[PDB]
Amino acid sequence: GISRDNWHKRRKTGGKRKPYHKKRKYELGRPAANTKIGPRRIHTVGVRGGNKKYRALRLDVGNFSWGSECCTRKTRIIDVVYNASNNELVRTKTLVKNCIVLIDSTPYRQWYESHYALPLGRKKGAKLTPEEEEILNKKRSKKIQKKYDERKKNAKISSLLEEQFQQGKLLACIASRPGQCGRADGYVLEGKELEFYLRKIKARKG
Amino acid sequence: MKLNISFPATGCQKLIEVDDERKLRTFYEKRMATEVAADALGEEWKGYVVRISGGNDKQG
Amino acid sequence: MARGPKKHLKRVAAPKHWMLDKLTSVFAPRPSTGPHKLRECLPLIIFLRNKLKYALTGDEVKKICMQRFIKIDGKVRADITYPAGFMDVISIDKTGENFRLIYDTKGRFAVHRITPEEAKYKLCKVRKIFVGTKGIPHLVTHDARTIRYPDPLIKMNDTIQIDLETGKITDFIKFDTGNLCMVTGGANLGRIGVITNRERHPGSFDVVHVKDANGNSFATRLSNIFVIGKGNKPWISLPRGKGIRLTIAEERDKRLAAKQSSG
RNA sequence: UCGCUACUACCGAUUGGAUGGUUUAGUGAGGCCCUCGGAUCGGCCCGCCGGGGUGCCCUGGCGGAGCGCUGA
RNA sequence: GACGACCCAUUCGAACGUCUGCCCUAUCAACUUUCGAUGGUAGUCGCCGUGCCUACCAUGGUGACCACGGGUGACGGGGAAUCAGGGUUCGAUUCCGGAGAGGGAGCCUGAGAAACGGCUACCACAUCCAAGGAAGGCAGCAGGCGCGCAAAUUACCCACUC
RNA sequence: GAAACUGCGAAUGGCUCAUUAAAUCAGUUAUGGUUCCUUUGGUCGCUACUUGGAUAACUGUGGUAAUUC
Ligand SMILES: [Mg+2]
Ligand SMILES: [Mg+2]
Ligand SMILES: [Mg+2]
Ligand SMILES: [Mg+2]
Ligand SMILES: [Mg+2]
Ligand SMILES: [Mg+2]
Ligand SMILES: [Mg+2]
Ligand SMILES: [Mg+2]
Ligand SMILES: [Mg+2]
Ligand SMILES: [Mg+2]
Ligand SMILES: [Mg+2]
Ligand SMILES: [Mg+2]
Ligand SMILES: [Mg+2]
Ligand SMILES: [Mg+2]
Ligand SMILES: [Mg+2]
Ligand SMILES: [Mg+2]
Ligand SMILES: [Mg+2]
Ligand SMILES: [Mg+2]
Ligand SMILES: [Mg+2]
Ligand SMILES: [Mg+2]
Ligand SMILES: [Mg+2]
Ligand SMILES: [Mg+2]
Ligand SMILES: [Mg+2]
Ligand SMILES: [Mg+2]
Ligand SMILES: [Mg+2]
Ligand SMILES: [Mg+2]
Ligand SMILES: [Mg+2]
Ligand SMILES: [Mg+2]
Ligand SMILES: [Mg+2]
Ligand SMILES: [Mg+2]
Ligand SMILES: [Mg+2]
Ligand SMILES: [Mg+2]
Ligand SMILES: [Mg+2]
Ligand SMILES: [Mg+2]
Ligand SMILES: [Mg+2]
Ligand SMILES: [Mg+2]
Ligand SMILES: [Mg+2]
Ligand SMILES: [Mg+2]
Ligand SMILES: [Mg+2]
Ligand SMILES: [Mg+2]
Ligand SMILES: [Mg+2]
Repeated sequence: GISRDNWHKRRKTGGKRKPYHKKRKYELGRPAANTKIGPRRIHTVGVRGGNKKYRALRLDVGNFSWGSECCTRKTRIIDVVYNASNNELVRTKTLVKNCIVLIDSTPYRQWYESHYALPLGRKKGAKLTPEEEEILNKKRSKKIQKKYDERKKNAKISSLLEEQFQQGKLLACIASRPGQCGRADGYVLEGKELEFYLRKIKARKG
Repeated sequence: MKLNISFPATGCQKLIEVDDERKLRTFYEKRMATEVAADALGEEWKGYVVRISGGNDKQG
Repeated sequence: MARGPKKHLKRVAAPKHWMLDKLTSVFAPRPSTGPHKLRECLPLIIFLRNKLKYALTGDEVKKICMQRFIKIDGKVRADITYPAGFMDVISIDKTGENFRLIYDTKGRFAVHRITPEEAKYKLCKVRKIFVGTKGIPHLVTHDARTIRYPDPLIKMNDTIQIDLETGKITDFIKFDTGNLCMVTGGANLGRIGVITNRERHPGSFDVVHVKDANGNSFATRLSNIFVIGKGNKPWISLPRGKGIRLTIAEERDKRLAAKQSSG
């Protein structure tokens, strides 16, 4: 079937080479996965030596990380925004390594408000009266100075990141190959990477 | 065509030959694993329910 | 043609230090996978039926081994193509005799009966020192043995004497200039001497010099040195000749002048 | 030079033939992958009986309903 | 004791790479390139490195020191015949390596196969049929037809080597 | 102890030289860029006095000109 052999190529001089043998099995095919977004399905391929290998199709949940905070959570993947290799991989919402994805951003908000005792980007406060000010402004006399005042000074999320938390989504990069592992892990963009990718996105579409 | 009747209660089988197509009209155009009333195959068969389980073509 | 691993060995392609004929047949024992490499081992059938003449065919050595008589390094081996190798100990207690496979002088194994008190330990060369989970130091010796928790001052190319019954490294000799050694590969396969030098070529094949007990010098690669003593004092018992390699002229003079024909 | 016999190679209408090797364009068996498909086969949940307990429950069996969920 | 088993090391390998080494031919002097040619970035796939393949860029790469094309009654080597010194010719063939099972192609199982003493199709042959259907691969050992100037028994045995 | 289920082997060996001209192959090195049944050595603790249904062989009825159907 499909083959990865070197012997169908021209040699460096531009000359043809003639084959000496039929196609082997250590030179195999196995067409692409083309992971979409949706309810999970994962098939399993038997490869050289045994060693099953998981090929994902329609993943919808990932394990992403925030490196400044060292805080990693399970999250939902919403959409793909950028793709350095092709552009038809954003029209079809296929999810490959080094893609740029939107995630749900909620568990990071939960951990942040719980760890710092301080809010994210919030517009108005009425929902904070029955609940959430319960977490953020917890009724305790011990700790609530000594601990959380050492949590403060450090709780200075940058302009772009705190602007992200308002619309309820983030920008993340996949750092794992879902076609080989069946997992869509990665890390949320920050700093100059975030600026570069935001400018690229703004420049491409529209 | 012939039939191979099997009673899974007492463990007894018997082959039967039936030529007149009228008796056979009960089974025509009916896939395997469907139960029918075999009381059309005779008068000893009155309150009988049979399940088709397979067979062989001409040429086997 | 060759879609998998092979399992036959032709008599003409077998190692030469087995000292086989060329008229018995097309085939050779083909030692089974073990702790010693294929070209550097000595199967059980060849050691028993060819060097010891205890057996006369392959059936006889099979039915000698199938009676739990032969012990290699303490344990009872039932296979007749087991790859016994350097510094091993054979034990046949039905007759009360123990041997030790060591190259004599001419690049082949000898028959080297030893005392039963000496057939308890064996010397092993260290090839690898790595750390496992939870920071446990491991060893790897020249015969695939793995030792956990060695004292953290034994390194590569050092020799360790181990008890055959329990593992449990007992003592060790250090690779240094001045230590007795036997060469276990190449052209000087069998000669014994002191180190006196170690040339170093970063990236490939650091060579080592040797000078035996008669002022003769010869070099080898570091991959073939085997420290067997502190210096001028072996830890295992040396065979007859003691790796001296007297030349063909001296060979002829000693074979003629002694008139070694019979008793 | 012309003439006789014999042998060899050449040009050539025949728009020759045989065997092939590439090859535009069109079709395309069969396997593999993906998205569907759903012939059939079971389990779960409710009465009567047999076995155990407190009119009901548990294994099982029977006829069945809802065939509702459900797995291959 | 037997068996089984995740992982690491060892053994037996397998695969992909480095440097150097080749018969005749110019009545073969320029070749290669969206039908990847040479390189760059991101990926797909693969046991893994890699234009292996895709997207976007750059315009490169080889050659008179013989590239590129053609021929070989060319499998390579260890080796064989001849030989003052140098050389010339041979190596289908018992050891090592490669390739194939009528010709191509595609797969299952498996640690390991693109396996043919396995399977599925097309082409070429060819067998039985109750004409609906079924079955095939001796470049294994014997044997047979054909081809030729040209090459053996349809024998006995696992006693030896494995 | 027949048969049958199960485990393993059938990728070795044997044969031939059609293809193949930096291809194979030979000496030399590299996997710090990979996989490896088996062998040898290390590793084995974060209704339980033992669970479920269901197929062979075997018994019995058959189909086809014909098969290791
Ligand atoms: Mg070929
Ligand atoms: Mg494995
Ligand atoms: Mg072979
Ligand atoms: Mg063997
Ligand atoms: Mg004439
Ligand atoms: Mg054509
Ligand atoms: Mg097509
Ligand atoms: Mg198709
Ligand atoms: Mg690239
Ligand atoms: Mg890459
Ligand atoms: Mg150019
Ligand atoms: Mg050329
Ligand atoms: Mg050519
Ligand atoms: Mg040829
Ligand atoms: Mg030649
Ligand atoms: Mg000469
Ligand atoms: Mg040859
Ligand atoms: Mg030929
Ligand atoms: Mg021959
Ligand atoms: Mg090779
Ligand atoms: Mg083949
Ligand atoms: Mg043929
Ligand atoms: Mg297996
Ligand atoms: Mg094939
Ligand atoms: Mg074969
Ligand atoms: Mg067959
Ligand atoms: Mg055959
Ligand atoms: Mg023949
Ligand atoms: Mg003739
Ligand atoms: Mg002749
Ligand atoms: Mg003849
Ligand atoms: Mg035999
Ligand atoms: Mg028995
Ligand atoms: Mg086995
Ligand atoms: Mg197998
Ligand atoms: Mg022959
Ligand atoms: Mg050529
Ligand atoms: Mg080369
Ligand atoms: Mg080589
Ligand atoms: Mg080489
Ligand atoms: Mg083990």
